[PDB]
Amino acid sequence: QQARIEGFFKVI
Amino acid sequence: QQARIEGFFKVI
Amino acid sequence: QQARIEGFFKVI
Amino acid sequence: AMALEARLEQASILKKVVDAIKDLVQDCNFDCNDSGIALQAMDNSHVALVSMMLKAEGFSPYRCDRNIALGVNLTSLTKVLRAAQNEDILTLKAEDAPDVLNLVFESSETDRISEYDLKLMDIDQEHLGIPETEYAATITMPSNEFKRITTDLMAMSESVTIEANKDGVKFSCQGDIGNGSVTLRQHTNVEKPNESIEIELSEPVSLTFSLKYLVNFCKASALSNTVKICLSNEVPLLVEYSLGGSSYLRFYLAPKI
Amino acid sequence: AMALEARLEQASILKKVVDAIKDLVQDCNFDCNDSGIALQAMDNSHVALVSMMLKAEGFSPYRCDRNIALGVNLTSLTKVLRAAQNEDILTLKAEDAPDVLNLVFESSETDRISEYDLKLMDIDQEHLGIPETEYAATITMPSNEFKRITTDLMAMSESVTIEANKDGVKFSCQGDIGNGSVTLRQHTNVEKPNESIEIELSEPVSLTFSLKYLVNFCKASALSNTVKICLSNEVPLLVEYSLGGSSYLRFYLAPKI
Amino acid sequence: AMALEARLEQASILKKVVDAIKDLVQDCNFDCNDSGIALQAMDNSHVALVSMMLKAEGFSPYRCDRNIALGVNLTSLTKVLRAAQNEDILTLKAEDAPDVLNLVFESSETDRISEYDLKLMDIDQEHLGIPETEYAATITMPSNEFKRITTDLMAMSESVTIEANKDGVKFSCQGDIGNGSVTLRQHTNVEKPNESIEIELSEPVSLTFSLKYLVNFCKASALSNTVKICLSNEVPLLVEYSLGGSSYLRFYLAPKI
Ligand code: NA
Ligand code: NA
Ligand code: NA
Ligand code: NA
Ligand code: NA
Ligand code: NA
Repeated sequence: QQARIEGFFKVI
Repeated sequence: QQARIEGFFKVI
Repeated sequence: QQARIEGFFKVI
Repeated sequence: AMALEARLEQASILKKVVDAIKDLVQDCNFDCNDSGIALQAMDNSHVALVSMMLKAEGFSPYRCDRNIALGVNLTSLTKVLRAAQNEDILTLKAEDAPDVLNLVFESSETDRISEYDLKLMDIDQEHLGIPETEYAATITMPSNEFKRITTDLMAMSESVTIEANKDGVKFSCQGDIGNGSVTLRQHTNVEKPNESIEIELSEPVSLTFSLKYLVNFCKASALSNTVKICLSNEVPLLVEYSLGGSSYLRFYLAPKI
Repeated sequence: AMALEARLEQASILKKVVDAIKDLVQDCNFDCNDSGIALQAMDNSHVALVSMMLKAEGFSPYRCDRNIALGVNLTSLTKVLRAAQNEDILTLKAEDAPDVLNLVFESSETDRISEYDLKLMDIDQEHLGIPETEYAATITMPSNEFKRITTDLMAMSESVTIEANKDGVKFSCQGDIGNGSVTLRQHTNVEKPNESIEIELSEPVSLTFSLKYLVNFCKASALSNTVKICLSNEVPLLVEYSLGGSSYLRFYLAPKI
Repeated sequence: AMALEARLEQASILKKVVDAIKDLVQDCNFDCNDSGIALQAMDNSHVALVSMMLKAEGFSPYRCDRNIALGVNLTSLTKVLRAAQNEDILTLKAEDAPDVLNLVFESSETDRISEYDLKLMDIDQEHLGIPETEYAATITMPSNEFKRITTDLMAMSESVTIEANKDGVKFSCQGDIGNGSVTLRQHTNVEKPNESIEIELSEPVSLTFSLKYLVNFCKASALSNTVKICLSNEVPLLVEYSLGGSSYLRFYLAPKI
């Protein structure tokens, strides 16, 4: 299954 | 609105 | 009407 | 010996003329006389007039013994003309009161001759008088530039306002995405005169038009390296492709009101 | 060491051969033996026979230890061959009674090697005997000319009559819009022999064919600069693209009756 | 004097940057500051991150008095940018807290100036931190090669596994029709360095990705003759198009898990 992108980066 | 062409020319 | 191809060739 | 016999050294010109009109005109008469082959037709939607003349001088040779109207469906004609290569010799022949137009295409590449007998149709269309007009403004500009301006503006709007004044000719649009304008100014290019912008201003003028039809007219872009656009209050826009000699393809477009 | 190993210096030829047949043939066997890689298949609609041979001599090198039938869906093969650049080195390998065809493409531009294992299928098709025929007429002509003639005529008709006699070879059609014909005559071009028209007439002949299938055959136009068309009463049309050496791609088309 | 005024000698670069992102991103902010014009946006489906910077140095000249976010629908922007020729001079202007982006295109061919006021939108998107990553493997390769590999593989599979080790970088797929792989190996081309393959291997790595998104990224192929692909366990794929100077367009793609 395809992972979403958000889980790889933190919010500034 | 868009005018028709006929009203600009006379019939020969 | 369109002829089929088979009738023009023999089976080996 | 048929009444009409008209030979083009190259089919290209006729292919290009029909290509420039077929999206606008379903059926029409080609009026053949001593002076050449002419066409006048309103577009399908009666917003524009197409006016064309291929003078006898453009043929090699041209013979028309008596006046002949050739009633033609342009889709049908296109299905035949497609067979002509640009570099083919092309001859049109027709008898008096003809049932068919005879087209012969001679390959310049191999010994191939194509011959078509295109069925004609009866077309009742009244001839319209195009009056002598002194335009408030005219602009001559590169053909492809006009094509791009109109095509690109049409992406953001259905309508374009064309204004001519001392500051040049401006095409402007307002649409959902915002506003756009394209301004052309009097300009001379010495080496490449087709890139010159020649503006003749008698009187400021501003009119609004349908871009769809302007874009359609630009299918004539291949016929001439320059286009002339003529504007006046109370008259249709004239978009003129003057060809070699005194041959022309002209489009007249009714304004929005 | 696999039973089949066949190397092309350039993938181009195989790409072009498959492109020329894939719109006609869904699935087929590639028959591999000492002499080369052959294919015989009826088109999907059983109106035409495709006959192809890539001789061993066209490879560099070619090895086939035992006869191998490679059953292939051509759409599937196309999805693999697309990956080969025209200038790639291409090698086909297959084991005895294979489950896959192994294709390796080597870039000539950078250090890239593509390798595919294409699943084969079981194809039961009987081999047809192509008899020795002395044709009433043959014409050799430029390939692209034949492509244009057939494609352009197809715009006005589904059928074309082909007549060969002392006055040349005429393709003629009759449709809604009128009649069309294209006549080719015996012709020699000294500088550009591919533009020559060579007609061998044993006996006048006239037959009618489906233009759709002729147009399909012209997907082979890139393989050969000339095409040979062979006509005889009571036999299919032969449209022949003779390739380098004794390799060929041939199409046989049943007439209308 | 507006807050932002940024001039490109040629519109081409901006046309190409937007063309490379518009199929992925519906709307986004262009963040303008002293350093240049930047963009960060997730793709519509939240599988990828687009990260772009056009440095001030790429403009001639560049002025940005205060930080400006320009919220733009890329379809709308495309309808305006289409009007710019590649060789037009292009200037972006915007006021503080702007309602429109002002775009002016100056023809280098004739005296034509296009001017657009593109309506902006309010875009609330949080800025994501892109961390410092030491990749297990990177490969620099010709851009168009990467485009073909991904596009051609996508014909047989939705997914591609990318493995980097001592034997090179392999792209492999398994689909209905069979298996495919493409292997790139460390390679130097002296005359044509863009055809070199430069592999930096810290640690073997293998990850699987959606080919659809890789193909989308390759819409950036025209921006740079080489592409750099960076792989590490636990991080997105980085596909990097480094431009002139320190400008870049980068795509980060989440793996399949
Ligand atoms: Na044509
Ligand atoms: Na000037
Ligand atoms: Na390809
Ligand atoms: Na001759
Ligand atoms: Na454009
Ligand atoms: Na090397």
